[PDB]
Amino acid sequence: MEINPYLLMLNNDITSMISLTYPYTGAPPMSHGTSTKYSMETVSRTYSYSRTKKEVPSGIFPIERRKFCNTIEDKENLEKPNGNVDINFMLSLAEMLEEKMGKGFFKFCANEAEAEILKMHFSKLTEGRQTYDWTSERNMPAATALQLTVDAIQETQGTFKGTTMVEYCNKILEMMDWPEVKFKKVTLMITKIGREEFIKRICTINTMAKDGERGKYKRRAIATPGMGIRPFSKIVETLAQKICERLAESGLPEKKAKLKTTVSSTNSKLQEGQFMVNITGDNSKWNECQQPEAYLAMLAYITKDSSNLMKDLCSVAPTLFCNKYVKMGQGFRAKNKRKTKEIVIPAKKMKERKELMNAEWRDLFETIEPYMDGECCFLGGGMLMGMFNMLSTVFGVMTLNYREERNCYWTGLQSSDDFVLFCISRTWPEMEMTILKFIAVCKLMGINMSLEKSYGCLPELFEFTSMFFSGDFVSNIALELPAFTTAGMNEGTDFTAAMSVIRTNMINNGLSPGTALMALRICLQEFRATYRVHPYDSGVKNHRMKIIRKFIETIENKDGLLISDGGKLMNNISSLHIPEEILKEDLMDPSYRNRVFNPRNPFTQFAVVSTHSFRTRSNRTMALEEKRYQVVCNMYRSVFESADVNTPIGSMSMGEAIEAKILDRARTQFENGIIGGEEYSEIKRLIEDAKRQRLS
Amino acid sequence: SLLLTLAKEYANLTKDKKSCKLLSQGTVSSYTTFKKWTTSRKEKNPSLRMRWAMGSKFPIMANREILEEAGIPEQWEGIDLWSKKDLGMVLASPAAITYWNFCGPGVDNSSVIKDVYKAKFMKKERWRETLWGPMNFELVGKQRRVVETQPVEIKLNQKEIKELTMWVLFEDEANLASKFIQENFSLVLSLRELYKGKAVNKDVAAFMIAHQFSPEKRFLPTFGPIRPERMELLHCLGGDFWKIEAVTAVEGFQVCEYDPRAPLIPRRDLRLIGFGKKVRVFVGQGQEKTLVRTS
Amino acid sequence: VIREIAKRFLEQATINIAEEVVREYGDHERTMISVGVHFQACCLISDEYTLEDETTPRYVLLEGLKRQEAISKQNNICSTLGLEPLRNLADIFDRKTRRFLEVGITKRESDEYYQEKFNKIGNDMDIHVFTYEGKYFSNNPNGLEDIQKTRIFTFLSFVSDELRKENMFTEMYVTEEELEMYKSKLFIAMRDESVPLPYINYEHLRTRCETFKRNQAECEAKVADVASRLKIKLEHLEENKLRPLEIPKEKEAPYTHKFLMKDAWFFAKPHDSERAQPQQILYDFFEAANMGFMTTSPKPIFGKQGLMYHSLWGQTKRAIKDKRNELEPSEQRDFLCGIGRASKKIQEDKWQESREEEFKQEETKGAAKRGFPTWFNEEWLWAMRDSKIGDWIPMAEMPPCKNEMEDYAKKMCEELESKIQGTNCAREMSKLIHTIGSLHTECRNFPGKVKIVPIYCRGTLRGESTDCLFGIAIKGKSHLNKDDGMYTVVTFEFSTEEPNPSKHEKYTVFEAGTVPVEAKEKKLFLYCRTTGMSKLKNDWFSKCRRCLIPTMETVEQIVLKECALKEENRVSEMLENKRAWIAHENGENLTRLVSTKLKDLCRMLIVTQFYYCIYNDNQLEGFCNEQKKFLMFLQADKDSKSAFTFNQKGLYEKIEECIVSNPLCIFLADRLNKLFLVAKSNGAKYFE
Repeated sequence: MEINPYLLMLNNDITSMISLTYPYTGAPPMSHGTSTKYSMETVSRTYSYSRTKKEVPSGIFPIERRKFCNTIEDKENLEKPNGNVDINFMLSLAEMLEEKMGKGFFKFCANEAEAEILKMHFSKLTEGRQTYDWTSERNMPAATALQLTVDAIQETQGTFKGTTMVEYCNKILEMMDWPEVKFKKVTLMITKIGREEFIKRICTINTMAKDGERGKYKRRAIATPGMGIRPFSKIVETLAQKICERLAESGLPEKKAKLKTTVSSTNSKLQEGQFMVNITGDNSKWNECQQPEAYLAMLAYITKDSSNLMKDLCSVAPTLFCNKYVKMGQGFRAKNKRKTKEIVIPAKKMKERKELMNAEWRDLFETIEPYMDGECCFLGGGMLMGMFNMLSTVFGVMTLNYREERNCYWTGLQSSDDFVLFCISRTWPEMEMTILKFIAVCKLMGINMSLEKSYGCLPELFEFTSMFFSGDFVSNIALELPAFTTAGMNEGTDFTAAMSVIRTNMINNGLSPGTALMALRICLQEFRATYRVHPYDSGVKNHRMKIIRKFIETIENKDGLLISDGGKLMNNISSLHIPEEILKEDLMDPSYRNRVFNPRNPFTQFAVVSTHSFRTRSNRTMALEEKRYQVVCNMYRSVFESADVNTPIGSMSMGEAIEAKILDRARTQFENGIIGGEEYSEIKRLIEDAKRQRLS
Repeated sequence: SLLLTLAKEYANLTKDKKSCKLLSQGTVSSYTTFKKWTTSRKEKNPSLRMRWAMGSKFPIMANREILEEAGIPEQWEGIDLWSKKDLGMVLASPAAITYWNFCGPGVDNSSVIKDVYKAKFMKKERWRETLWGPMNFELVGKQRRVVETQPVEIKLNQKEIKELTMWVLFEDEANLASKFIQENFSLVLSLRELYKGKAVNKDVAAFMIAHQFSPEKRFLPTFGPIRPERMELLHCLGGDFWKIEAVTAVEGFQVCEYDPRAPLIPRRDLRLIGFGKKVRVFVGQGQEKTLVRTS
Repeated sequence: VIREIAKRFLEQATINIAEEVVREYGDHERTMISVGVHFQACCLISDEYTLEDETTPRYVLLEGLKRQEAISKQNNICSTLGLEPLRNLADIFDRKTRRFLEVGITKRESDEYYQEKFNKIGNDMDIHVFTYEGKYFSNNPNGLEDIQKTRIFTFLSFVSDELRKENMFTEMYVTEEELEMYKSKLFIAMRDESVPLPYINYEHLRTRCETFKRNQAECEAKVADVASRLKIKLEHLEENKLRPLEIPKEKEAPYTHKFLMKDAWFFAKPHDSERAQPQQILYDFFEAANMGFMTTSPKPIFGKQGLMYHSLWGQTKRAIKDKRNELEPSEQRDFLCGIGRASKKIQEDKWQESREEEFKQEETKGAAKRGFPTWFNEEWLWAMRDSKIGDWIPMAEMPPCKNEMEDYAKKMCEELESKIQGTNCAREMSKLIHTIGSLHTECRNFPGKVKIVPIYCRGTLRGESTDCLFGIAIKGKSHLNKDDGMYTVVTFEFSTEEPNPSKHEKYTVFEAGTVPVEAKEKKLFLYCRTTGMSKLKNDWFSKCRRCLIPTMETVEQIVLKECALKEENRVSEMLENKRAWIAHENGENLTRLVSTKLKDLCRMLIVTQFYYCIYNDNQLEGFCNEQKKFLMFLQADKDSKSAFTFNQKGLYEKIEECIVSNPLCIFLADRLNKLFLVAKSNGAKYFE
């Protein structure tokens, strides 16, 4: 007897029979070796999508430049993706955009975005993902990269007194005007660097392999930039963020009711012969056909009447993208016929060691060589991942508010690379006319729709952001399984945090009640499997159940134990927002309650109730800067006991209010307190000697 | 310490030149990056590393003097609970944690814990005294709203709460005393008589005041009535294809200028050495002036 | 927000007046707030004590006002006394001092601004400079004892604290004494260089962008794009070319699972509470399972390497006989688990060049392709058949229920839990959790040491808690730095069935002996297979218990969809009186399906979720995405909505590209083609 699991789909919808077809339970695929060939295919494929040969030599950079706008060579295979943008066409789409809603649109949104840049501190640059520090030329979090950048500022010339976005970016432009920058290397020797290498290093973007990406056979390379390009991108994301929030045909922040209103609204505006066909579409190669020259052009049109600071200020990050460098990974490997000795050739010696490569590597390499640096590569038309995402959606709305003038048209909804298009027309060859005009406007603007991964029907049966929508019913987002148990901090913060995660997936997603009860008991099971705690009636005999089983006659009311202390579950689905201790302190024994909840414990001393909070041992496998800086942290935190709650205002001096603070509370505790001359005169001598030692 | 040795370690640990290049001549803003600076990059699998920790023999870094003051080195059958390695911090087992939980001393802390977490105990009291009934098994669906989900009786706007705690605990470096603060200054006048003498940590006091008064606004899918008592139970009351509910029911002082040689008298002696004098006031983060009382 | 914070500290109505001044000033943004502060400065100067006897006010306010009536009121106040201007329009006129009244407020120390004003006017006016810091540094005539100075330093410390709230320091700048970017030297040639090709500099581009109007020649380029297109949509009612997939007609894919599911044999004993560590269970089953009768011939039935497995098995047999789990170094473990078998990683410091000796290069191949497996259906049907041993999976307890829907969710957990514990899949998941857990903790606690970790289970037999023993695992001195590392595991397995050179391709089957079986004494085979796990593979296979969530998610969506469409509490009969069409027979397929109950359906759902937890690869992911596309096509067939596709050529190139050697992928492709046969038995979009 044969068997087929899919046969349930012969009599049911797809709103429930689609979580069957997600393999989200096993291990994600991971990368191996280097991420060099992926970047070579990305850059060589991007220049291979340029449809041009017209080059402009550079007098600033020692490498050539190939233009991308208004330089087309119309090949016959136009279904192949192109990388060319017509600028008067998209400016006509901008005037066609603003003529639909309002007149002072970019002026009002530019007054809001201009209104919310000057009141921003530059510490927002530290609240990000992993970045690329250029001091040791590695990947570090943003606090370390901003730390070494500000340290290079106060190390090379002068100090930093900015404390803003604008004076810090003007300080970066001052660093671009500096002829020589001194920073630290290795044990901290201060080396110097010239003017051109600072230019070649600040415009360097690192490429690695995207790890843990579900849904692709071939891996795709992700790129992380440095620090001196991030804040201008933050400015652009504030501007386009307010643009997308002001719009009504974007879904970057509810994503559900907008489809209800456009389906119900545009079905209310049909003729007696007109009808509607929707197409699910997915733009392929989305990150290789968005040249930042069009961002320079449109951001020169959005800011046409804004200011003088903002008009020059939104014209730097696309310029930094038009001359960006691409890292080449870490090289490759070479071995003999016996396959024993294998030398490793980096990206530096790849030019000299060209003759030890495969055919595919040499096909990607001979087509990339005249745009290579000695250690990096040059790109001027790409837009990789980790870049402008709230701004290409505006291009989606500009493609989705076109007027051609019958009375046949379209509307729809855009995402990062998914789009749902709603066409209204009369006949099927006229549907070919309207669809091929949509491919005309997207292809002329530079949005390359995949022809294999797009389809459509007459009513609502479409895909949007992995949410398959029926004619009446709605499927849910496929939830991540390993997001449930990744707390790993404490015997109290692993279960209640799991109740927070199951609570948030219950509110946000559908997440039927018995499924949440089952996942609750599974997470309870892995909690009792992690910390080796069993219920008292269970006959598990290890090094910790011996004490509990020995001392169980001391407890009168047995359900007053904790799950981390040898008790069964009392939390429920109606008790996910309440921790176990608050539910269980009303049934505890008073010797147990006074015994466990002692703050005089040798484990806690040296957002839940902390009674089991211990610290495990660190590993055994930049170490003076953490010592000095945490001396500043524990010192300034020790002076001001309430300072991690409020923002540390006051930038005139730190230690002057410290010295007047120790004089203040020493005199305050002194004058109708201590009263003894050697302590007040002694601490007075320490403050005076520290002030004369410091100020000189 | 008791504020006698902090000037000694302040004097001894400011002998560095780069400390003077940093303090009072560098970046005060970088303290906001000094708080979050450590080399803990991502910890991509923390529960895996905790599972590696619980599989070792003595993973726990615990204090020495308390457990050697009270505890016992080995249990009744070979259970090792100690180490002799190092600073003064001794590795230990969670069997010492549960041995503290069964054979440790007791400290009466009933009113403390039953006064810190009063919001969540009130959640338990309002959950204990509710009542349900039958279900519906009907279709339901409604858009997402912005609802504040806690039955508070003050309803600040997430800005007067930090400013309130600073203007209750330590009013010196606190914030402005603003025009949206005169009624809140009556609230401090009602709350200076509560948070004066406590054995509570200041971070815990800022936690309990920061949570007992704040209506937590969220962007959640709601349905039916939007009364905030039944909004924190939104995960229990409904799903997508089912619905269940059967609930039937004093320093009013002033400063003038900065010039005169004022007597060195702080805010503790601000009332008795108050009126008719030009008495200086040290305001917090560095702004210290001279005071004249204005009627 | 400028306006929201601007309504906090600054007054209500004054926003419109100061904003009205900025409307009469020009394109400037920050100065609004400053002018408002200045206006409230005037509101603290000229409000309550404006020379009440002779009620015509001492402070003639002609600065913050409409720019029509300052000259007229100037000629209405000064027409009696008569004054002289001092090269500037005065802020506030005065008749008690018979002078002007200058108002200016600064952030810095007030020396430099007062010297700049001293260069502008000198001290011939009446200068009033007020500082946020608290410095009354102004002209010599002053206010006598009034509360205007007290309230104005209260107000400047007030608004100064508002500046210290939201970081507003480069925002109170007077235009004469922010809106200019730092014009460098190298960026200005950079911005002009990356302009588009018909443009010279950024200036001409910006002036054209500010003076652009759209034209109707856009449609000439649009239809000019329509002409050179050569693209048509492809319908489905007339050209339904949804052809069956190209399964490779090649060598059959072998049994590729890390362990054995159906071909296993085990030994039982009653489990002890004290004897609980894996070495203790290994020794207790060394006396329980008799290894003295474990005699292996030196000639294998088939395979490649027989002698190293023979001496390795005898060596670990005398190793567990001495009750210590650590193999002494000999050539067998030096050959099997990779010891000294690695590439000499040579950096680029010296190369020791030679005339064509050790000519090194690089070479990649890809993946080998196989054919359709036929042994997989028997393990599917074996996998959903009940075995008499009871519970396998250690699940936790049930919380106490209220009068809520906890009776419903408790009912679903108790029925589904009561059905999933008896299946052989629960035995396999217990095998993976216990064995992969113990090998994981041995991969932590002892790197560099070859250990002997048994392969076992634990289940309830006649109510009494017993344990099993399936195989022997040997660790390969794992030094797991990153998530990879690929440490070698050697597996010696126990089987009670005859081998297969087609299915068991990766094995080196020996013969062990005889097994007594009650119902005579059949045979006993020992299997050998070397393999390699990973750390991330230990993390994801060691936590394979969380497969109940999509299964119970699916079943509970079926039940809640059904009673959501029936609007009545019909659950306990819906869990019994509902059919599910599965398992078409082998000989015929045309409308010949088997309606089963719902509990066997959730059995098969935990089967396919478990097989998804085993075989998770790239080909599975791309194959699952493309089969989501085919399910969308089939759902489009279920209502005859006339779907359409632009290119049906490269779609099968993408599907057949990611079908190489995964047997689950090939199997679900084959069953997908049979699904197209059953959908072709009723609907009209498909082939034979």
